[PDB]
Formats: sequence, C-alpha cells, structure tokens
Amino acid sequence: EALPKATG
Amino acid sequence: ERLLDELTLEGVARYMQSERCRRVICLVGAGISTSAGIPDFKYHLPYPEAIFEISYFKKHPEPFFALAKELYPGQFKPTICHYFMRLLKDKGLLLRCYTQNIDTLERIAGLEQEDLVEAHGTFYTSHCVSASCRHEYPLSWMKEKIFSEVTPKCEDCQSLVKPDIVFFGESLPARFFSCMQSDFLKVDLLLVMGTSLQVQPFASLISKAPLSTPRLLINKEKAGQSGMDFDSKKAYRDVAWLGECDQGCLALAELLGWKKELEDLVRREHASIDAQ
Ligand SMILES: *CCn1cc(CCCCCCCCCCCC)nn1
Ligand SMILES: [Zn+2]
Repeated sequence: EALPKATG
Repeated sequence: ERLLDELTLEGVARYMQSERCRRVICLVGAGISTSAGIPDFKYHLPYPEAIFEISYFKKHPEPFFALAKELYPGQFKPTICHYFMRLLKDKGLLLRCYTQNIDTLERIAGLEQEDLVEAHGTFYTSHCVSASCRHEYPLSWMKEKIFSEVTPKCEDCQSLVKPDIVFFGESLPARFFSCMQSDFLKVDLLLVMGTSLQVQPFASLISKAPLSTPRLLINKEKAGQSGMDFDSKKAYRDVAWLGECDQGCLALAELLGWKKELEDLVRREHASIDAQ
C-alpha cells in the first residue's frame, strides 16, 4: 500500500 | 574471517588504509550536528511525539512551526564530522552517506546529490500538502512565514505548506530503497556516527551489510546492540568509540594521516561560509 514509514 | 586486527579505532584506521577497504558507507544522525547548534531529540500536545507526526501536524500545525521559529539556527556551519565525510568523498572512498538529519549540512560540506541518501528529507524545500497541487516553496518563503508567525499557506489551494521533512508516519523516499538494494552488497566499512539507531527503517540498515564488513560506531553511547556485538567473546568486527563525534573523527583522521588535511578543510570552508 505504501513504502515503509518513519517510526520511532 | 576478521578483517580487523584489533577492535579499536586504530584497527579501523589500519583497515581503511588497506586495499580491501574501497567502499565506505556512512550512517549519520543528530549527534554529528549538535556541535553546530542543531538540537538532538502550552499547545496541549496529546503526546510530545505528536509534534513530528503527520496526522497531528495536518490537524494542528502551529506547535511545529512555533518550535521551528524557536530552534531555527542563526548560522549553518558543518562540523568536523561532515568534513571528514567530505574527505572520504575527495579520496574516492565514500560510496554513500545515509543521513537521518534534515539540516542539509552534508550538502553545505560539499557532498553532492549522488553521494547522499537524505532518508528523512530536507528543510530546504517545502511543498503544498495537496497532492493535486504540490506547489513548491523555497526556504526563504518558509522562513519568512515562520518568523512572522504566519502559518504557511498555498497560494493556489489555500492548503497547508509543509517542509520536505519525512514526519513520523510518512514513507521514506524511494531513493532510500533504491540505493539500499545495491549499496550494501558491496560495502567494505560501515561508519555509524551520531545516531543511537532508534528510528526505523533507518536502523535496520546496519544489518544489511555482509557479515565480514567491519562496523565502527562513533557516538555518545553504545547502540544498535541486539546486531552490534562489541563486548562479547564472539566479537570480531564491531568497534565502539564513545564520546563527541568531532573528537572521534579528529582521532580517526590523525590515525589515518589526515589530521592536517581535515584541519585545512575545516578552516577554509568555515572561512568561506563566514565570507558569504
Ligand atoms: C521517521 C522519520 N523521522 C524524522 C525524524 C526527525 C524528527 C525531528 C524533526 C526536527 C525538525 C526541526 C525543525 C527546525 C529545523 C531547522 C533547520 N526522525 N525520524
Ligand atoms: Zn496547493
């Protein structure tokens, strides 16, 4: 669905 | 197959002077810009992390821009570490610099676009949040709106204008995943500087390298351990130098024989920045 996202 | 003789900074230097060390990848974080004035990490934030989350920002952008006006540095001077990476570029050793930072200090230090993976974007350009408009605005327009304390709005949509930073909850640029697929099959050395490897998917980058590839951490604290193996009996390739990044890069440059080069580079480039 989307590219990997910025996560803490 | 341990390519390092000793698990020390000097061992990393000796390995870098050998013919096996041709392609070096740098993974850098906020720690390499703290000595430049860039900081590391009322409005009723539901949680303090929402200041950098895209959903909250789209709902309530005022806290972020207030913080931006508060923490906007008066000057942008790259540090000794940035110029160490610049020396790596000038000597044909730098395959890529993956940065978590948004201060563009790698560009100002002289790293070109092909050298860089700005994994979390940049503050330099900004865009309208409407995907059917995407009107682009420069850092001058953004800085004027930030210091006049007027929320940036698009001249075509009247929508919110956001700096091209990857907020928490946004996807990383496609260039990240394009470079990663090729860069880590060939990497001879990982230089991890100024990051505690706390933000994904950036941190996972340290596990993409081959198992024989040495990895040196220059950071105020050990990080990336399960994975980083510094202090076990099976340790064979991971070195940790704890302290300020500028000090670690000074020491590594001197051990490599580049002390005077790095000194001259820093002096001349800082003079050129103060001149303009
Ligand atoms: C998941 C992607 N991501 C982004 C970040 C960094 C979050 C902090 C952003 C700081 C903004 C500073 C505004 C002022 C800048 C002046 C040049 N981590 N992970
Ligand atoms: Zn627009």
